[PDB]
Amino acid sequence: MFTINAEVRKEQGKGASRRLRAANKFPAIIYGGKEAPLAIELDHDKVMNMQAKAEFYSEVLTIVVDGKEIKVKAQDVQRHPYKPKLQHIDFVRA
Amino acid sequence: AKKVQAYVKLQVAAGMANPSPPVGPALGQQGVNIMEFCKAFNAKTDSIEKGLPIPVVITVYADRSFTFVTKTPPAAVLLKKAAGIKSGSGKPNKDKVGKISRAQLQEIAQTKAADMTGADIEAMTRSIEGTARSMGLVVED
Amino acid sequence: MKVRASVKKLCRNCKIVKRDGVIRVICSAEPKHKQRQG
Amino acid sequence: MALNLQDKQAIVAEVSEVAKGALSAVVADSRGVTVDKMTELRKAGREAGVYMRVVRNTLLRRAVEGTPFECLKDAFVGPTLIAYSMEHPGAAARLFKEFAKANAKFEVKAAAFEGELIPASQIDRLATLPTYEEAIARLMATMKEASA
RNA sequence: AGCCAGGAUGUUGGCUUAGAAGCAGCCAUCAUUUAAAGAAAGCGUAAUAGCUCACUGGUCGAGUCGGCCUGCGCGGAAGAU
Repeated sequence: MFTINAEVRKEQGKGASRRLRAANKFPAIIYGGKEAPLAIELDHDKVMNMQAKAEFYSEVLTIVVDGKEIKVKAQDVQRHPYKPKLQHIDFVRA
Repeated sequence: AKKVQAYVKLQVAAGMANPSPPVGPALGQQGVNIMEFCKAFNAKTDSIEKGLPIPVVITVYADRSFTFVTKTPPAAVLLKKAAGIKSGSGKPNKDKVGKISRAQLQEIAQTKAADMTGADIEAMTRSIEGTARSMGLVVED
Repeated sequence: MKVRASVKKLCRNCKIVKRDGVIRVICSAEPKHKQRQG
Repeated sequence: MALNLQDKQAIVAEVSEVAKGALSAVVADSRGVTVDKMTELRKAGREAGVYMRVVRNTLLRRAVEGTPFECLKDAFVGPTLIAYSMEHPGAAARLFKEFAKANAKFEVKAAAFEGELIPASQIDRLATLPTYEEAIARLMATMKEASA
């Protein structure tokens, strides 16, 4: 059971995303069901060490944001084109 | 036994301790005497058996007179005159064709129990199994 | 001596040492294997 | 080294011999050879069979690991290399005397005969455990003390 | 990491070769005594022999190994008043 911790994104966009990535974080989003898509940031190192194993992506994961566990499954992931890095992640509610 | 000189073991003839071609002068020349190999080795040879290969080890330093000592026969050659096929294989090691006995391979290893570390008597026979399966001789247990 | 841009360990014996700001391979076993960077 | 299900077996046999045993001695194989242990092999084999086992266990977590249960004085006999010769059925029969006579042939050493835990002492080469079955020496003076 | 030991058996695996015994190759890459010991990684040889190495047991008694990300530096770096 992987448990991710995350914060809600105040500012979204191109520059904001770039800034996040510079600061060892990276954006991600949750979507699914009746509830509205939730944008969050993630600490990059934690989640990279995570996504290394394959079970990360098959199994259900728990995201903690504002002290609330959301169970999601990793749907899609943007990687940096020529680095072992994550640009962005799509999570779907589960 | 705690210390050793030197030793040249070689399958010699029991029946008559006087070989030229196989060993002869090569069985001892470096202080060893060939005249003391047919007055004492034969003395302790008319009380057991004579005719099969009997390795010998000569205890010669430089004092010209040595102390002949005895030894034991080979276990790998024990499945030739006391098992079956003398060669042991016949063909390249790819197709098992050899064989052994089940009543045997227990009492043939008791004869050479003076050179086995296995403190149990039956523990010496389990090592025979591997030596009896060098090629893969499958037995009828 | 080989003086190379690319200096490397060529065998188990080969050891890499920097002396006076010069990467050098010195090998106990093989004389041919001693190198220098240049 | 395997993990923990392999070392414990060495300690299991060690504790079994240490507790379920008898008089035992020490053989400090600093430079074990092939015939040293062979001569001891014959020596121990005469003891009824395979119960006088001697392996090269001198580790604090191997041979000193079974010290807490029985033979709780091997901490001083746990340094450099101590091949505890734990016994089994019988008594002290000749293990001590045989070890003294074998160690006196320059076979490597025994840490000056450190000793196992039979008595209330530490290092004392005693020859009061050889004879333990003799019952025919009391039948030699009966046919010579009758006429006179 | 050094330091002290072993580094065996069937076995010198067979061939083709001149000879081939770990080490010319070509091929199989197996089993035994098991603490462990490659039908052998290097040296060595007429070829054996011999000398190492692999792994492993002892001594010792705290950290150690080599990948990733990035900062700054080193070499690569020879021209004419």
